[PDB]
Amino acid sequence: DMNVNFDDIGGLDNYIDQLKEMVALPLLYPELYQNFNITPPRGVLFHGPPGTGKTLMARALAASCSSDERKITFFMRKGADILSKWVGEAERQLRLLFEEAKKHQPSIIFFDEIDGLAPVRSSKQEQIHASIVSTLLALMDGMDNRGQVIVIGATNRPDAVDPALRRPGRFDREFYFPLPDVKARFKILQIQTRKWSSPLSTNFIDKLAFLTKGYGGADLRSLCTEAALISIQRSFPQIYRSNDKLLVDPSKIKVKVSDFMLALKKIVPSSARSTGSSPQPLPELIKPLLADQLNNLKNKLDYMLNIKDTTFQRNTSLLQNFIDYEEYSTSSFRSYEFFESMAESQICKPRLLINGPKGNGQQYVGAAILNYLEEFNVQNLDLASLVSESSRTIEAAVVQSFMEAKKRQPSVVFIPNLDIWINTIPENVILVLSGLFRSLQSNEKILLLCLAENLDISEVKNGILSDFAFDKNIFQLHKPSKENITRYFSNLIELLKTKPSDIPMKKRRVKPLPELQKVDKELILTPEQIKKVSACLIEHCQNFTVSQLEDVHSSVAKIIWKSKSAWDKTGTVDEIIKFLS
Amino acid sequence: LGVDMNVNFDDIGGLDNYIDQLKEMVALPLLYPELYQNFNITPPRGVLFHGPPGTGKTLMARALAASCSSDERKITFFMRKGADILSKWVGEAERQLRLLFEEAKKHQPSIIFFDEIDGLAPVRSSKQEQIHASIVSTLLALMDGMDNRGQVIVIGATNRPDAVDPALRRPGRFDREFYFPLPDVKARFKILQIQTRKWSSPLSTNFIDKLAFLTKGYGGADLRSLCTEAALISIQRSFPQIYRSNDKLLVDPSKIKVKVSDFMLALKKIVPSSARSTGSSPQPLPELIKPLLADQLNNLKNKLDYMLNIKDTTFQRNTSLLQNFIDYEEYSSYEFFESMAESQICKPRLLINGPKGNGQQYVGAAILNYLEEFNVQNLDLASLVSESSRTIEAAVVQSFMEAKKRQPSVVFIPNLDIWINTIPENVILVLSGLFRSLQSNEKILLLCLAENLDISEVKNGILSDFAFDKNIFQLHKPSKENITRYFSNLIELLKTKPSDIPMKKRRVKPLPELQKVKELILTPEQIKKVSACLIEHCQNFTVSQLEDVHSSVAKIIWKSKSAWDKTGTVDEIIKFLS
Amino acid sequence: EIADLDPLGVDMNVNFDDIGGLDNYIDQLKEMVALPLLYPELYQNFNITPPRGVLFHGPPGTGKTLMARALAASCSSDERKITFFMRKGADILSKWVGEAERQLRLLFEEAKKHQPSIIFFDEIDGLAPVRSSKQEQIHASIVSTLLALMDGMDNRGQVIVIGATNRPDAVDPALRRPGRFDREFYFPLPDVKARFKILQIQTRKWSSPLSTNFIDKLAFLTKGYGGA
Amino acid sequence: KSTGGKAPRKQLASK
Ligand SMILES: Nc1ncnc2c1ncn2[C@@H]1O[C@H](COP(=O)(O)OP(=O)(O)OP(O)(O)=S)[C@@H](O)[C@H]1O
Ligand SMILES: Nc1ncnc2c1ncn2[C@@H]1O[C@H](COP(=O)(O)OP(=O)(O)OP(O)(O)=S)[C@@H](O)[C@H]1O
Ligand SMILES: Nc1ncnc2c1ncn2[C@@H]1O[C@H](COP(=O)(O)OP(=O)(O)O)[C@@H](O)[C@H]1O
Ligand SMILES: [Mg+2]
Ligand SMILES: [Mg+2]
Repeated sequence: DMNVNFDDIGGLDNYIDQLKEMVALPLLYPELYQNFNITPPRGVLFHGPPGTGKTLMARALAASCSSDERKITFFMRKGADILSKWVGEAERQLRLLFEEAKKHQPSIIFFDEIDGLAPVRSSKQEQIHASIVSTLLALMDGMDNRGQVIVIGATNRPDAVDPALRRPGRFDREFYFPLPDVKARFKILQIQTRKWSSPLSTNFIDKLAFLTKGYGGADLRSLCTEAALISIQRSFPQIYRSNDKLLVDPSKIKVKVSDFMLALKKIVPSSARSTGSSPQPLPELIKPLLADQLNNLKNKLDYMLNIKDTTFQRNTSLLQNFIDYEEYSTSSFRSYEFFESMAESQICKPRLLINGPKGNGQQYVGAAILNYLEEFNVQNLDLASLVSESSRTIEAAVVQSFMEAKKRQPSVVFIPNLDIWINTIPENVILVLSGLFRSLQSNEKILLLCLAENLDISEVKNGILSDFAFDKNIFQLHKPSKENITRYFSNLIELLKTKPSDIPMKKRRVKPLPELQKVDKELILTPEQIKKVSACLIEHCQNFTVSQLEDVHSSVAKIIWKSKSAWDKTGTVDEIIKFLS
Repeated sequence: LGVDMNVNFDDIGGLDNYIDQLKEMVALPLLYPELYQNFNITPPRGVLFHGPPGTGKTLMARALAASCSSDERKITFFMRKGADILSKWVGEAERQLRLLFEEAKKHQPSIIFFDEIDGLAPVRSSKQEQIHASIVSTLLALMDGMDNRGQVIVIGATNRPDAVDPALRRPGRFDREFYFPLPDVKARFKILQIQTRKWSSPLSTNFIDKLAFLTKGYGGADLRSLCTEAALISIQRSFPQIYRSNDKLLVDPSKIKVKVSDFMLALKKIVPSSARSTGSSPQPLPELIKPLLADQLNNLKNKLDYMLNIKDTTFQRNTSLLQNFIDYEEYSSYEFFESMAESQICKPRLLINGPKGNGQQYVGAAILNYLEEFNVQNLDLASLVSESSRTIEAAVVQSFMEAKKRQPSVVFIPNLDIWINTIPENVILVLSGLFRSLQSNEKILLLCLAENLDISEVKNGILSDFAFDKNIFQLHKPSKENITRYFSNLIELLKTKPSDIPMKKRRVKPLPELQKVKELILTPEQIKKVSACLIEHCQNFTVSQLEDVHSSVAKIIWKSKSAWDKTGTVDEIIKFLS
Repeated sequence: EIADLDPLGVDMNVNFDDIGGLDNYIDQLKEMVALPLLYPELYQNFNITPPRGVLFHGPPGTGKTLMARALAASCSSDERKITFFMRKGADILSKWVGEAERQLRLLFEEAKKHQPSIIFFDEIDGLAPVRSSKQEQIHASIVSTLLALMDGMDNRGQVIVIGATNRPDAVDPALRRPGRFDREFYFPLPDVKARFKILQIQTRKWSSPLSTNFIDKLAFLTKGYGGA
Repeated sequence: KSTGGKAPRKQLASK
């Protein structure tokens, strides 16, 4: 309970506007919204997983009640503090709360934890809750058509509220409150970080966004809390063993990145579900190896899926369009059908087969492409998510995946490891999917994206993937070139010429602690050795794919890190030149 | 006689990070609230202890309850369970919860400990009575309306985390979740050393090293029971006249010393809680075959050291972060050293391949015992076709799914030659494609053991799609030094007189009735006549044939153990090995 | 008294004058509920009993629930209401064996008690699936209780039973019988004329409603749409 | 799953 409003709720801006236009603006401007006879809802249910922001949205709506009286009166009740030991005061108090809601006309009643007030009536149910449901239903049916009282109710278990209140004329419009996605977690982490004395760069907030698949806003708040506490611990470890208050300056405590990496393992994943593929941009180490090929792929996907001018039609919220952009100004039906049928005619049948050698970074390229298509809907058809056995056969699971891709356009149907998918998934399932793609209009944005290792091009011209349109849409991943391999190993050689007075490590605390108040050497490494080891690294990894380049990199990084503390890196260069033989 | 109530924090072994975190959250918000205001954060007021039975949860709550009642400022401990909350009247359970929280706010520096909290606060269900969902709702409300200064701490131990309601386990209500694991070898050493601390004749350090090496799978309760039954076996053999006497005979307690044989006898008569209904933990190399394999196994422990960075990273095992911050200074935007440190792990695979036999069950158990921090995932058919109707693929994919979320992990396939014939083609394709969907820096060891596998069809073949390229071990047969050191414990059994055996010797001299209140005939040319042909018989033998020969000769030597003339034992051995 | 026994409180702002494109089923529904209440002298002359059961089946958002609610608010007048019970096959306690039979018997007791009644089952194949199916969770005793509790031949009274479903295949073929569900009505995705009629219904209470030509264009551009 | 319940809360209600 604080003075909390919006601009604190990240990743749910669209829902607030949808709720404001559904709830707040029809209650506020009936001169506008009664012109079209659209009735405001009697009951609106916020449901979702725990920690997803559902009490925040009602608290922010009640700070939107922080306005002048007789407008948007807000009542804040729970699934408790209504129910009592007596037999009447619960139902009498509910009738009275609704009568005071009618008394101030435009009014909202919010029931946080509505499963506490309205559980399922059965024969293990109490009488007093069953009568609370029996009066709340009759009060909701008593509320008039000219809707001026709106009852919002929140639950984290929606099929544990009583079924009666979900019937028409009751709590019938729902808002699902999911766990946040990556940009939503980025905004939430920014929101938690905002008012710190020493700031946090936006790249680290993006990395912490990509590390927390499964984290609600409560989880990200407590992750920041434990990061602050780990930083206070490492900055002043003497305030912990004191039993008396020490004079500590709170300005020298800065929450670093190592504190966040310790708070990541100090925080329980809370149904993270880190399974299968994750859309994630190409990692910084292999980014020299697959940057230009991924750029060619991104340009080919822009031409194919028309992403250069839509980016979901320059819309993710319609409200920001209607204030910044001036519109173009019934003879407009023929014009709008013409320019819409020409805008949808850009998309024919999207199909991309990304072929490559064995172990040429396809698991990185596919994840970076699915990070590039964030505004799409990904339906992964890999083997581990089809044989996950949800009490259905895999034909049914393929068919339902295609249905969900077809419902939520623009979407991708992402098949990684295509040459393994061909031999593993049965032939009639591949023919079912081929029929599902033949029964598709040529104006539907369902990209069929397939990544293969060493797939024989005969199988897509006259084999089982021939009835998939992979005619001119084969991208070949090349093995990376000499410039890419050179820039790949330049970071390794930069790690080599790095002095042991610059490599962070943990030696013993040989100095005493400050015991607070109670209230000049060169790395011996010649440039000819650097040039020779660069030439040997380039000459060894000739026509290497990305995986066998990563192997050479891992081995040489092991060698370099073994002689980490040496000041004369000659037995390092001798080990490295000897290894590449 | 009974269990303690003044246990201090030094009687708890193996959980030092959690002791430091509990001390932090009971002391630091009381003294320095400005640090919780400088950063805009609220100190955590809720902990959930969870772990296997007998691992330290009620012990740490007891130690904290004793620490609450010693110092110059007094923290009030409030102990509850489901019995003294649940009432048979309408609205009386929730009233008792509210009286607890109000009384703890009144005595404001306060701990509230709910033990077996899944029984007090189960997952809310409409197929249960309304009192349990009502108690969960009242608890959620009372936790959401606490003091908001770190004054009332709420600690709960559930033994099973899944049973508790997910609304209570979200940050805001129970912020921290302390996982009390089964102790590893340093923790088991420290626990056993705590148990054998007030003993008059002490235990050594090398023996507790051996004793913590052999007790994998034990909780702290199982190790305390190991010292208890070891001590009672010592009392039993030191003074067995106690057990047939209905009145108190005088004994001398200083004449009782717990022997190594008594501990080794107590190890046989004790099943830990983790194995009391299940299969026991993977054991190390058994003591007889350590000559035949250990040096070869040591080569494996080097090859698995330069491919996983074992000893370099795991030097801090559930240790206190606070003592690491006190003991080691930081150097103090430049986290590409994280990227090169992650770059040392490329995709770690190991195929330990050898002849038919050759102790590969022992080697696999030894390696899985050596990697106790890793999460092993067993893809042998004893577990894949175990829970039936589930399907091998839903088991194999699930097994890979727990191998890529709880990293470091080991995907363990023993009998790989049998596995790639008795496992459906799709599982290998689903597993091979699941492995090549991983990033290269991701610590999932693919450990595979095979007897007489075709190395030409692992470059090609079904295992072509795994990177068994230059990380393929070779378990060659034991060598003559190792076979000779192996059989040189069998010659020691030949050199025992029948008066040297600790076997069942009769009592002629009866019980001391307490105060109430020759030469072995073994020629040294026979003692190498045995050994030269014993080594000559075991030519290019594997580990299994060697221990079969050892078993036969040990039967022959053991049946003539009552005799001092061992010539008729020698010629039977020479006749057998021929 | 403690069960799901509440009447769904209907609004009189839903009638057949707000339904588009389904006039045959409305005319067949007048002789089922409204005319036996209004003209009981004529049904007694042939000693006939009207069909007490009908299965609404069709794709989602085509107006099966709307047809039932308008049926309730059609002959609820002349101080003679139609008590509307609406249940669903997606309830958590619907597959609760032991409890679900008690709830169904109590629902049919309370529907017999408020004599002109309508029971509407929103997803009847969730409640009465095919007993010869291949999922393990199937309660045959629930379906036999639903079979014997509804009876258009045994004179319970003026209780109309309505079931709604997407396709009548998934419903038990024991429930598609002259005693239980006499009639089945297919509620289709509306065609161009019925989409014009629905879009004329959805805009007739505006300030400046759409023109006829504008509505015709909207009906054409909404191919594949239901009324919802 | 079908199991039954406690005879309902007495509601003493005198104090
Ligand atoms: N989108 C968000 N942005 C910022 N903070 C968030 C967000 N979502 C959650 N939080 C934080 O998480 C806390 C808990 O959020 P709540 O809204 O109380 O969760 P909840 O939906 O009520 O979950 P239950 O069902 O009550 S357990 C809030 O007080 C915020 O501090
Ligand atoms: N880490 C430990 N260090 C020392 N003694 C331990 C340790 N863990 C357990 N013990 C001993 O085992 C006894 C029982 O352990 P408890 O902690 O009471 O069991 P528990 O952890 O509460 O688990 P459950 O779920 O109640 S069976 C303690 O009283 C100690 O004597
Ligand atoms: N055929 C129709 N004619 C008029 N309105 C319709 C029609 N179909 C749907 N609607 C509108 O859509 C709303 C919801 O449709 P609904 O009856 O719930 O579909 P279903 O019965 O398939 O669940 C109705 O309240 C009604 O206003
Ligand atoms: Mg809430
Ligand atoms: Mg306990």
